[PDB]
Amino acid sequence: SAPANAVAADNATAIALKYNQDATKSERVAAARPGLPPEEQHCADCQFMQADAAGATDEWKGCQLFPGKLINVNGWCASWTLKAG
Ligand code: SF4
Repeated sequence: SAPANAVAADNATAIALKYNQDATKSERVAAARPGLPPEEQHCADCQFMQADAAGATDEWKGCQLFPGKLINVNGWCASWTLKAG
């Protein structure tokens, strides 16, 4: 079951960010962002990802651009940025 504080596909911010719970279904390939091949981009290795957010699970983390909510560790958004930190 997905947390109640999970980002909905129909969420304004989600639509603006072009975020999708399942990265294999995102347009990450067409976006082609620097860092690594799109085929390998997902929330899991994103700079903005935070296993800080409360209620975070193994499949669900917090996201700096999504305060108060949780994203799918296997999701993706047009804002992806290779994790260094
Ligand atoms: S910015 Fe990163 S962690 Fe947040 S939703 Fe987009 S890809 Fe996932």
